Amino acid sequence: KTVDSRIPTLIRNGLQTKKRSFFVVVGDHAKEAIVHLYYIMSSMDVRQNKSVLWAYKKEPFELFISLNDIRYCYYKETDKILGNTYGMCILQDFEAITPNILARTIETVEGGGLVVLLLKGMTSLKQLYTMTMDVHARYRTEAHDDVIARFNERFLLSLGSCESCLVIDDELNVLPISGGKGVKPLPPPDEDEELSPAAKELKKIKDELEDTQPIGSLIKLARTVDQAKALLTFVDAIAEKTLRNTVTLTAARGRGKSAAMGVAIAAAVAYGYSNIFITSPSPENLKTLFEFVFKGFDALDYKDHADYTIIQSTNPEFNKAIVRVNIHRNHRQTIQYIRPQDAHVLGQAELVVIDEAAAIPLPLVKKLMGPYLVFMASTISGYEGTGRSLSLKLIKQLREQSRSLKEITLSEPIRYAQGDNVEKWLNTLLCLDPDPSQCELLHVNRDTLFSFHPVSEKFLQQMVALYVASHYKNSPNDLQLMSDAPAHELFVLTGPIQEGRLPEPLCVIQVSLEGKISKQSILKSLSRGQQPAGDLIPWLVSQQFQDDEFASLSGARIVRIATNPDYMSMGYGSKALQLLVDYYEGKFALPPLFSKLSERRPEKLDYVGVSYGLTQQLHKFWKRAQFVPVYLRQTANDLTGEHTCVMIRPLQDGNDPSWLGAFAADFHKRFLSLLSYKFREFPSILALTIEESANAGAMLDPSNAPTELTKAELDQLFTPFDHKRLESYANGLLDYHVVLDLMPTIAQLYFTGRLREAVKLSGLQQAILLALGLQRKDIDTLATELNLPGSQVLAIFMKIMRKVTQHFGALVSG
Amino acid sequence: KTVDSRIPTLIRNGLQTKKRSFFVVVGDHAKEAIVHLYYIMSSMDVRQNKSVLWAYKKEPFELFISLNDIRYCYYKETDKILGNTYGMCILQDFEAITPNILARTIETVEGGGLVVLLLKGMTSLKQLYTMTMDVHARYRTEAHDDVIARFNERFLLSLGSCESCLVIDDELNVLPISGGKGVKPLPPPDEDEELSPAAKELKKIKDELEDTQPIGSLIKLARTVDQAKALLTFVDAIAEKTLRNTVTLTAARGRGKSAAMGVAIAAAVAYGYSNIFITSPSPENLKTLFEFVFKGFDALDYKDHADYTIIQSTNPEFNKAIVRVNIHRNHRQTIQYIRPQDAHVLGQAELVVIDEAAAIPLPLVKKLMGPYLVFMASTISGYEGTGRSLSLKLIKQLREQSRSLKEITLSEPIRYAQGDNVEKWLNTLLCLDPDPSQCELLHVNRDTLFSFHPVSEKFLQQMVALYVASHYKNSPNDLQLMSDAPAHELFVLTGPIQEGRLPEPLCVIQVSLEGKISKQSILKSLSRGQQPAGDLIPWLVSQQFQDDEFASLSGARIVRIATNPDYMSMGYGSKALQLLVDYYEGKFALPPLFSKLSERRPEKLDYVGVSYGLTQQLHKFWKRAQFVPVYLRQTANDLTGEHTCVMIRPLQDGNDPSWLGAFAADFHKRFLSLLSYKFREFPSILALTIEESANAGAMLDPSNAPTELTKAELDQLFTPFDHKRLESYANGLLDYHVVLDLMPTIAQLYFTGRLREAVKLSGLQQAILLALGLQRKDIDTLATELNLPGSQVLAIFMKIMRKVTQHFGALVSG
Ligand SMILES: CC(C)(COP(=O)(O)OP(=O)(O)OC[C@H]1O[C@@H](n2cnc3c(N)ncnc32)[C@@H](O)[C@@H]1OP(=O)(O)O)[C@@H](O)C(=O)NCCC(=O)NCCSCC(=O)Nc1ccn([C@@H]2O[C@H](CO)[C@H](O)[C@@H]2O)c(=O)n1
Ligand SMILES: CC(C)(COP(=O)(O)OP(=O)(O)OC[C@H]1O[C@@H](n2cnc3c(N)ncnc32)[C@@H](O)[C@@H]1OP(=O)(O)O)[C@@H](O)C(=O)NCCC(=O)NCCSCC(=O)Nc1ccn([C@@H]2O[C@H](CO)[C@H](O)[C@@H]2O)c(=O)n1
Ligand SMILES: Nc1ncnc2c1ncn2[C@@H]1O[C@H](COP(=O)(O)OP(=O)(O)O)[C@@H](O)[C@H]1O
Ligand SMILES: Nc1ncnc2c1ncn2[C@@H]1O[C@H](COP(=O)(O)OP(=O)(O)O)[C@@H](O)[C@H]1O
Ligand SMILES: [Mg+2]
Ligand SMILES: [Mg+2]
Repeated sequence: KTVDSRIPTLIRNGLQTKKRSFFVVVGDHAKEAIVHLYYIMSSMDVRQNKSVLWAYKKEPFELFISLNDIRYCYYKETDKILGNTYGMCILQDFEAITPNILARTIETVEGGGLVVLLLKGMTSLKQLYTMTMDVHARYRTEAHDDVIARFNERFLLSLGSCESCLVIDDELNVLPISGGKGVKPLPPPDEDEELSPAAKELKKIKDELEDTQPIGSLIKLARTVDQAKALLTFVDAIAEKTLRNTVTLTAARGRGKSAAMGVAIAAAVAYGYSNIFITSPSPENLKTLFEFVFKGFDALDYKDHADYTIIQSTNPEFNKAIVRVNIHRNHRQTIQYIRPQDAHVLGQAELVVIDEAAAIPLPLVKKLMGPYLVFMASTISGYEGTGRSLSLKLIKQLREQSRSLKEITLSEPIRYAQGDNVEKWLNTLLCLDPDPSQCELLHVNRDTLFSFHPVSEKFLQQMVALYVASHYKNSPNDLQLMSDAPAHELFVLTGPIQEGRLPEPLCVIQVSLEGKISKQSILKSLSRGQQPAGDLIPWLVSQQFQDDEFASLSGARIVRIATNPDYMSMGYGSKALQLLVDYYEGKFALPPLFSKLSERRPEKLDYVGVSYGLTQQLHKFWKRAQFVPVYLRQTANDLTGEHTCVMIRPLQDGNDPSWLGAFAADFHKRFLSLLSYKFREFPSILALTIEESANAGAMLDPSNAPTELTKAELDQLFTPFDHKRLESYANGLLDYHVVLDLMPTIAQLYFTGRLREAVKLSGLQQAILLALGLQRKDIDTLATELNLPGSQVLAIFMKIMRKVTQHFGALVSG
Repeated sequence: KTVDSRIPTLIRNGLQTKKRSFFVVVGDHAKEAIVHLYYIMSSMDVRQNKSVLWAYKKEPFELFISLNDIRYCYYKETDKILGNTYGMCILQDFEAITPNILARTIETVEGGGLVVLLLKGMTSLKQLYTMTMDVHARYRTEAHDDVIARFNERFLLSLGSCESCLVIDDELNVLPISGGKGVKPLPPPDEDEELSPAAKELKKIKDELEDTQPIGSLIKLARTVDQAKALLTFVDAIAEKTLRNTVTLTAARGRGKSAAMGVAIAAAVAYGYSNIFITSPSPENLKTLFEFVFKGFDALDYKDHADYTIIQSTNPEFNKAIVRVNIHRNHRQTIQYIRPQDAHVLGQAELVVIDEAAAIPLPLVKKLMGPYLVFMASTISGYEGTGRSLSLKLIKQLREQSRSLKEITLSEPIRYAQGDNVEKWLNTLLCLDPDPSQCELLHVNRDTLFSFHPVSEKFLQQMVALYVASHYKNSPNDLQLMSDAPAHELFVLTGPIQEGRLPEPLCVIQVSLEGKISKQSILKSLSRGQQPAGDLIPWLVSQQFQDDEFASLSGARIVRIATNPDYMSMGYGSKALQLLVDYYEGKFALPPLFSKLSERRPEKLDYVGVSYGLTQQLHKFWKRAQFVPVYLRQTANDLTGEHTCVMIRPLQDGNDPSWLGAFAADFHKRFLSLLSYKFREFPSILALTIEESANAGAMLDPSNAPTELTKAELDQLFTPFDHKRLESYANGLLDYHVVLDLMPTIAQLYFTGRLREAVKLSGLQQAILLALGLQRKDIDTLATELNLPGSQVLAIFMKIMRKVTQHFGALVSG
């Protein structure tokens, strides 16, 4: 009955220092352990006894659940507990706790609380090393069905590296694996006269401005010194009543940026501001901002339903998303929430607050800048953070624009004390925090990369920090995908290195093997709507082209490829791609972490393919490596604003590249017609490059060569009066509005190869002809895009039409 | 040397009563007459000696011009003197004074002034009856070259009907033609104690609110009692601080609506309003509104460059047009000018002022209404007024919408006393102020219609009041065009009437004869860019179709046709049109004003044509009368927002209607391709009706009948994989985004007649197919236009594609 003395000792130390505690329970009676832990935690303190959070998948204790406020949440509903604070968190089903769930469920516990994780009944702790998960179902494919678990090995291996983690059994017995069995009791403090220096500084900052309003009443809301300084900077910018200011605030997750900006909004309202606009990537990012706006209003003695009213958008799915707040104390004032694409409504703005400015595409932010006062906040680390390259681009653009720019930072968290052990363990576990010709490609073994060896861990952090430097929002589920995928392989590009020194990864490539689908399943899928969706390239070309022979081949999909942000644009990605291609072409004739390519026999593959969001810079890189386009989605992505593009390369050695020419020619014929449906927005050059690349890739089939245009076929397209109209226009005797129904036919004649060899056009003429004929654009829209006067775009368009007319006349007369 | 006593008597009476005087000078030394008149006018009064305005075309007096402020203006620059006030106006060149110039140059003279008109040296006053004008050059054509002047006859005949008009010679001698030779001197008044009742009422209204602010200081700006009441209503609406009000103000031209609204804007600014928006058809309508806004600011003790700043749009042509005003007294306030199509920026508005609301198309006004406070002003009579039908529609819609609506009116002018004689004469001269089967068409003689006989004048006013009832802005130049055109004819539709009673005009038709152009001139024009532009239908079809045989025919153009607004939609316009057509088909086997059709032999004409702005209601009326479309402009009209459409009917009796089938078929082939260029905006039904009408009119040529589609031609359009994709979509195994490049081909196949007889489609299916295939519209845009859910529009579109697929399969297999 005597409880081990280390449990209350650790709980008391956490309560004294205001830091969390981690407990892992193994057995079939975890209810008693949780009850005992809660009793021990509650019997020591009274200021920290908040609600208890419980998270699960689908499914004394009886008295315990009937005495405390328990919020029950599903693993899929964890987005609803955002912004709360709990005194205890419980996770029940170990089988389905993805890293995304784990990051969210733990950050909502204040200092001094308990984090309890429940494990199913076991006899030995080694059965988790390969236990099946609820996510492995999506991993399995027809070709590959055996999946080896590696995340759960690292999860138990990392428990011994935490100094605040205790692992106990049903009978409350400490286990050797626990990394906090050496904790000694802390000396009892005396705070009767002793006070922390930070507390004294905070009290002094609050007191020196008590006699001033409204800042004196508002400053009583801050909890950290950095929060107080950020509020001081915001209020100093606001009260200056000059709209030539900009403040950018960057910090980790949980430092207090949203609350600070919310209180600054109330200060701005109290200072006489009328037009206030708030933008964010998602309306779920403003939940605490709009709470602290109302907290500031309450601290300013405003009354509800008499001084302000709240307008809430009930109709869409986000019912709780506030959209508008009206204030009628002295004169009418409003606070409006808009989308980042609605920059045309900011003509009369006075204050625009951009929450999560790093996760917004840069041109949208560039268009949201005006001649007024701007507040920006961004996340640089922690869960859902932004890659360093995007942040560097954002701050570089802001510095280029400058108007006064002031940058501030926050360090100390709010819910728990700085230097918390559980936060450090979580950041570690999820990784949340030479001449090119001389480089060499290597294969990284995944059995030892996830073995928690110090060298392997040091390399894994470097690779993950490499491949997430361009994400808009860091996601820790890709770590589990990389670890537990059955067919994924990792390749790293290193320079010349010596023995005993780990090479620094210049580039990293992740590849997946796809293909080899039985024709019975392809026929079943092509005759119905169901699709396993295990693969991406086999299952898309078959549906788009209604073909049954492509999905039976073998190929590789490049899931991810990323180089060092400091080493970009110097030739390493191309070298790594070429080396991988040569490896798969048979050009090279505790296991060690690094294996040379010459020591392993490659696979026999027919093609290699990639899927990415279309951009000119990325398309040029992929086209230089001999990739040809096959697909281009019509609906743009909401998170970025780009269309998915698929490219395939026929890398097979000594085989006929004819099955790909048909696909390329079909795509080329579809793109010309589809330029009017949702591809009207594309810049002319971007569509021109895709058309040129598809036409060049369609030449892999010699039967796809174009044929000339004869007089007999021409007479079936243009009547003699059409010829007369074209001739009159070419001589300058007609307006260009008259000969405008003939543009699609001439464009289709030129861009399909019939007229290509007869008349030659430059790049600018090709772009103008493509736009006018296939995208149906106006002359004034063309003038803006090309940065040329409108009266000059027509001058070069009359030269396209007086070269075609001569050929038509020679063909008809001859 | 002794001046006639009637001149100073009339001048003194005008000065006493505050009314203008009209003088006409004939001779070669009008300088001395003008000098004497100015001296006589100035020697009596001192409070009215303002600047002298001089208007001319191209080209003691020496001392006279060097002592007074004279503003010299050109006849083409009369738009620059808008809003001013002068004490004397002079018109020099009688040869080019169009009615539009005459209306503008006279309204800017305050009461008590002089209006002097100069006439060239003459021996008899009868030479003006047929004197050539500077406008007659545009009237002459190749076919008709003799023009008879009639406006100058009426101008001299109406001078004798004015009681304030004197006609004098070089030696200052009164002429019998003068209509004010019987004026007797007025008794000398005594205003030492006597005051006008209106002046007493105005003083009382000003005084009873002196102690209140800011209305007490602002009310000192009004000049009439009606202006004061309008300002009181505006300020009462503003100070209520409830945004559920609307005030509509209607009056003649010169009553004080713009100034009243300008002062109300200053009151709103002083009452704490932040967002204020001003819209108008043209930025030249706000010249006095923005002047009185600044006058109110000055009366409110605001200081320039310290309390407000003015932002002016220098870059466009309208440099003087103010676009934005910023106020920073207590908190930032602004006043913005927007275009009527910019209703999307009014999300945060508090006061929207719509000047000249009748001249704006009704849907724009309907979209400018919001949940805020609206001020409207409109012109109902006088120069540049709006027809009564448009105003009735506007007020009926406003009453339907209602929110509180309050309507006010102004009667008494500002610059001159009410009951002015010159204003009455100007309004008179320029006309600024049964079963259908039993009706009969008549021809109106223009030699007696403009002879100033009382009966002829009474009928002319009734006709002009008929044909201007739908104009957005009344223009008095059309009166001169109707009077002096060499080939124009007027027809009126009257019911059964008795002798001695003038019939009431139910409908009026104006026709012009066009055609008969020598082929030499047509060849010269078609081989260059120059065009006489005398005709409209011959000179447009020849250029659009590059044809040389149409312009040599003979035809009639219906310039105007309008019925009684109270008798609309009851069958009179159709009856008049049919009777005119039968008259021109040879179906009928001081001169009197009315001539029966049976008494005159018609002309031999091949076609009849009309040009109008496209609308569904007008297109249906014209199509019912067997008219076929030939042209449709691509650029919309700025004043209305509609595209010009041309329709022609082959009315010739017993001739081949084959020259028109070619034009109709060419237009039908151009419209299908041009639906993507600027006709994407058209509603589906409106384009469908035009396509159906053009296809039906193209059948006048039997060689234009369509042919069936054969398997050989089908195999040259769709590959077997395209057939497989279409079949898969028809069975519900594909997304509609996949088979979307095939839509233009199917639409062109169906709407050109190849597939029309094989597969039958209803009206809704035809509209959806036309939109999706030829206009490239989205599904969500289609759902809004058709007032149907988006998920139901697709359900009926999958029925179009499973009828075409079966025919294609039968054609291929068979
Ligand atoms: C290209 C690169 C790897 C090596 O390039 P290098 O450094 O090695 O440059 P190199 O010397 O070889 O040649 C010089 C030439 O490269 C060009 N170039 C030069 N600098 C840049 C630059 N900074 N950026 C771009 N191109 C550049 C060119 O400008 C220059 O032309 P030029 O000189 O010859 O003038 C390296 O740039 C890089 O990190 N690129 C970005 C990271 C990445 O992974 N790229 C490969 C992507 S595919 C797998 C993949 O992930 N697909 C996706 C993507 C999104 N999504 C969804 O979208 C959402 C998120 O978005 C959502 O989350 C979801 O994810 C998805 O589902 N699947
Ligand atoms: C149609 C009408 C005469 C006789 O029609 P009826 O009274 O007779 O009606 P009816 O019994 O015969 O048959 C019933 C059928 O008529 C229809 N219908 C019934 N009510 C209405 C209605 N209220 N309006 C419309 N259609 C209606 C239908 O709805 C119904 O179909 P439904 O039942 O069988 O259901 C008589 O409506 C009317 O005033 N329409 C307007 C005045 C006018 O002149 N119209 C002829 C125009 S061409 C010459 C001309 O001027 N061209 C231009 C025009 C503009 N511009 C430039 O644009 C600027 C200005 O905009 C710029 O200033 C410049 O001017 C230009 O340069 N040259
Ligand atoms: N001044 C404050 N007073 C009380 N609670 C606060 C204060 N500032 C932050 N918090 C709490 O701490 C959390 C901070 O999260 P937040 O600062 O919104 O994240 P981010 O760093 O992304 O802005 C909030 O959930 C809020 O409940
Ligand atoms: N209260 C006033 N004080 C002085 N002048 C005025 C006043 N109201 C109007 N006016 C003069 O009379 C003219 C009235 O024209 P306006 O009222 O703008 O025409 P509308 O009737 O179309 O609004 C203006 O040119 C202005 O100079
Ligand atoms: Mg935030
Ligand atoms: Mg006006």
